[PDB]
Amino acid sequence: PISEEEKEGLIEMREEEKLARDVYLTLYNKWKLQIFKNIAESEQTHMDAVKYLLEKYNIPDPVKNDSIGVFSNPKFEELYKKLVEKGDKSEVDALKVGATIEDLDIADLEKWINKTDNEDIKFVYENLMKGSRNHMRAFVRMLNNYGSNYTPQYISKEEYEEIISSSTE
Amino acid sequence: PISEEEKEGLIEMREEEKLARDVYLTLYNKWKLQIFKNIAESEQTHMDAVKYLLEKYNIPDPVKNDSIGVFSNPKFEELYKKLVEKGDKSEVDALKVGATIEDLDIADLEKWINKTDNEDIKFVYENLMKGSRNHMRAFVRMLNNYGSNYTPQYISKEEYEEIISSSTE
Ligand SMILES: [Mn+2]
Ligand SMILES: [Mn+2]
Ligand SMILES: [Mn+2]
Ligand SMILES: [Mn+2]
Repeated sequence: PISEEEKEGLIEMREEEKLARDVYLTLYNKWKLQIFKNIAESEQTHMDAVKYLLEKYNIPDPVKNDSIGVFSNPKFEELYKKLVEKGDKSEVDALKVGATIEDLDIADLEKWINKTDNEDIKFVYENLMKGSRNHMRAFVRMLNNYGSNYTPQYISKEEYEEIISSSTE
Repeated sequence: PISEEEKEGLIEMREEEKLARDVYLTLYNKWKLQIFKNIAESEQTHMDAVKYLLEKYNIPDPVKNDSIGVFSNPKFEELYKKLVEKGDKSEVDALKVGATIEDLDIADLEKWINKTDNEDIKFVYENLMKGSRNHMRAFVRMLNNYGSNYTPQYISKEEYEEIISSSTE
């Protein structure tokens, strides 16, 4: 059976995937870099994956309004606003924000992964995490094309180096 | 030729139609009342009409990001946020917000209409205004079905009474 702590996790990650989807849709509409469109689609997939677990356990969905920018947990509302403002400044700032979101997601997925023994919850979280590593590699390579790079904020320097020095999974 | 004042008008109204489109899309996603979907479509039409004038005179479009909730003029950013927060409380509050937006739009269209002699600008503004009267009648009738009604905020009491006591145009 699912624990209250495990429920709290799925609730947070349901909106964390939405944060990434929403920022990326917003930055695509701004800068029309295909990367944002492509990855926003992948985030929609991830949102769906978490929703399927929510439904499986009949947990109330925090997403009561699918509209871009709308969140139940204000942690994500504040992150949405701060990150779109940053990302509006330049193509490089928007790509840095992509890398930032993925950085936070990988750190948060690690957090929740380490609090559960449920194999169906782990498979989804591991798959989400593999996705976020792929996204991080894609955003950084793009920052490289602009003559830029990324400094990690949430995961360790060492984890960041392992991600970017390997090819996409 | 177009005046700087006339340009300022089209710039404001381009984002004012977006405000209505965006709040209505957001409230539809919340409450799934068809009225919001239907009228949001009409606002997309109105947005397009203003854009066609912007392009005709090669005025820079204030809409640099079509994403819901994004505005160049912060008057509309603040209105977007305040109105979605209000509209999230209940179906009746959301319908009151529809009526409010239309109220403001009719008042603002009257303002700009009275500052121009350009027939192509007037035709569009008159057509927009006829649209907003239709929308206001639809939102109020819906509030009536909920046992509610609307108090005008921007247009006069007398103008509000003329609108709602006539049938849709
Ligand atoms: Mn994801
Ligand atoms: Mn991602
Ligand atoms: Mn309109
Ligand atoms: Mn309207």
